[PDB]
Amino acid sequence: TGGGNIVVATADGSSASPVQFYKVCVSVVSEKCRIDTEILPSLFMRCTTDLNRKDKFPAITHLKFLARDMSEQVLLCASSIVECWSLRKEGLPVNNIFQQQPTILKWRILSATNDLDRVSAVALTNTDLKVASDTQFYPGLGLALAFHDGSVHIVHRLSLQTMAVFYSKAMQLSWT
Amino acid sequence: SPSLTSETEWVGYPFRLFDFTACHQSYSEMSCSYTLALAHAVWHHSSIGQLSLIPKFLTEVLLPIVKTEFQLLYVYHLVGPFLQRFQQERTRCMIEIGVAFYDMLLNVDQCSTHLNYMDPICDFLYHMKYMFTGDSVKEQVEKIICNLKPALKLRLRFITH
Amino acid sequence: LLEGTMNLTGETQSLVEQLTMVKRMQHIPTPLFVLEIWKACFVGLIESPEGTEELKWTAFTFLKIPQVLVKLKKYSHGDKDFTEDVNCAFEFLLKLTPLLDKADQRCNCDCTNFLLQECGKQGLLSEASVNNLMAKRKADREHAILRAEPTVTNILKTMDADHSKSPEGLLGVLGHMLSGKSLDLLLAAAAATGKLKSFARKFINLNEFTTYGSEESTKPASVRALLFDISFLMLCHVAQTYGSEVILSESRTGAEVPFFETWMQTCMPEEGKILNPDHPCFRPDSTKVESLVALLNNSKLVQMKWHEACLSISAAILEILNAWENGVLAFESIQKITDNIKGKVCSLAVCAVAWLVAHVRMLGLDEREKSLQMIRQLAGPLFSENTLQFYNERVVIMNSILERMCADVLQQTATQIKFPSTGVDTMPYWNLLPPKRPIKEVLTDIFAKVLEKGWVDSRSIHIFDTLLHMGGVY
Repeated sequence: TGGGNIVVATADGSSASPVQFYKVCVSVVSEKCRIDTEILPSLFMRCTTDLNRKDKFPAITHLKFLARDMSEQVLLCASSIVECWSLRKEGLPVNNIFQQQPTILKWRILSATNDLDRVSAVALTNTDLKVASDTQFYPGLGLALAFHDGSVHIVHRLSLQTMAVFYSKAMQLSWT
Repeated sequence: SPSLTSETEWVGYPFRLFDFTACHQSYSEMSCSYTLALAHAVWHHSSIGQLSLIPKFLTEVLLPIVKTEFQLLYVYHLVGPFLQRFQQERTRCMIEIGVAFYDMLLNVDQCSTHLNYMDPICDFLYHMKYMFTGDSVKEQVEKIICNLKPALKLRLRFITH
Repeated sequence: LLEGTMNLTGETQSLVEQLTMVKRMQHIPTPLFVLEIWKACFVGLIESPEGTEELKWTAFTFLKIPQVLVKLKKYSHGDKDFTEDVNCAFEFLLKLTPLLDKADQRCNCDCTNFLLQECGKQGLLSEASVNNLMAKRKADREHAILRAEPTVTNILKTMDADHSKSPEGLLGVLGHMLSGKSLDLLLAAAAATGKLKSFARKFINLNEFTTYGSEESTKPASVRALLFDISFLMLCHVAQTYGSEVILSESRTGAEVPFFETWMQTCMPEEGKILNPDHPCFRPDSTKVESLVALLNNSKLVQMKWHEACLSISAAILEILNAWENGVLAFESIQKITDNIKGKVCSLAVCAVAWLVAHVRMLGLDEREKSLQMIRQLAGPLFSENTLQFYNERVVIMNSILERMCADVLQQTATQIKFPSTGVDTMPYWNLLPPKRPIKEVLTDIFAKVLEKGWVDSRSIHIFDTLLHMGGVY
């Protein structure tokens, strides 16, 4: 993650919505450990709010080395709906209580849609963010995903449109 | 000696009843099992000279009170798993316990429609012979084994050797 | 014993499948079979239960009776149709005295209660000549203050199922006030599955129907409002007792829409905490703050109207935002809570628990909802205001037990509550999993013992259920 610590959270999938984030520290004293259990703000994939259906039940939920800018929850029934969340911190609008540490964390949705895919490969040895890499077409933060039916439609996040597929179990990304 | 004439009970199965560790549940802990357990305990704890009273005891009391077989298996569980103590110290009495065994056998043989559990008492007697009495009582025990039932006699025939 | 421990209620028609399974999927000689089944019935209610389960236990034991009745009806045919096989079976079983002594020592009256249930079964099953069997039983126990609960429960079960047989309204609240005085033994008897589903349906329909309209008689309207509140509290307690069964009996069929919001997101073996901000937050701008301010500064009680319960989420939002999130009010939030802690208001506790769960789903660094829950569990509503309930005593007990059953994560990860239950024994079934120990103990703690034991160790059954639905079948 950002700081020199470890965090982790997921329980069952889209069925429920628990994520037991554990901010842990192990370096305490020689020949001993004191792993903490700090409860970071929990969240989930809002995709289940659809009155149509709720059967998503992800089975991968992969992460990356940048613990702020992804959430690999995805509809994984027999289903397909990729999702992506963030950690955009913001204060709450404390008002309407009268005439006129506020810092809190509430996750934000980034991108999600209905698709047709089962197995993911990898999120991103990627580049850094906060750079307008428009003219850049190398796999900077490139994201891939496998299609069940033959060819693979690997396309980076926030666009999801299409890339070169060159028309004629589990996989992973070999490299950049 | 509850009834002993019409029917003791259909649950009178000696093995399951006389078994311990059934007390682990709130059932299958009939009084007789507790009595057997306490007797085993006091006899395993007073095994120095207190066994001298069991031969006269079994002779006067326990002989003419047994017609069925579960009483026999009961008294067997009582005095049976102690023959090692007699073989160690009280060799003077082990012959008496043996002839008592054989007396119980002849008694249950004489008054019975048919025996259903030959094998248990058979290999019990076999163990007793091969482990405790060896080959001493043969000539004496013959005078008891001769006048038993034909089926029981042919079944226990191999005691002669 | 497993079936009698998991699904005692919610019995639409499980007994049929149970009978067909125990008959076909086994090799059980009829005498030994009935001996074993009656042993299984009798061994219960001794080791595991010490509270509410005991009543449920004896209810299941006496519900095993119609099971063997349907058996005798349809198991055998023209070949010793339960004439004397069960007779000699019970005769042989009577030799199992220590079970009877254990039952007697447990109930302190189980001999008379046993005689009573025996002659009652005889009143329903065959009673040709088993009076001699009853006499032999009485002879089998020769050497060896106010009211025994099993007798009175099985007696009044009929009169409770047939309470008034008047599906109407405009009656007195005494009908439910009498039940509010007694324990949940009423629901335990109702668990006989003969009226349980039907009673739940009728009760839900009466609740959805008795919306008390809009009148001007303050006394009668307040009395009916308090009656409705107590009825909803009793319904929520019966739900928390079983869970899925109440929702199934209430949401099986019918073209309608009762108050499913407080029945599907209140409390269950499922978090649904992070979902609480999303789905149950239907707060239209129409009177969004009007009802909020009304419930905040009511102390507004012109006509009986309780619908903001499904909309108190916005009120809770404003409360948590103004109490310490902004510091606009130091102790006025406590005053508003005490106002909301007034009598005939129990749905507020549901919203409080839901938002405490939602804040547990947060960073948990503020723990303002923890203090809110602590205040809610405090002695605040000690009949200070003019609580026109007259039944808050039992209502407070229902509220306390409902608060206790949920928010367990808060009850553990934070400071202990001030014991608002004042009961006898809380729910014994819990996690019971040693935290700082690996999973390599299920065989060394359960499988090893039960092998030498003679039963399924009903206590560890729940533990095995948690382990199973926690790990993987493989």
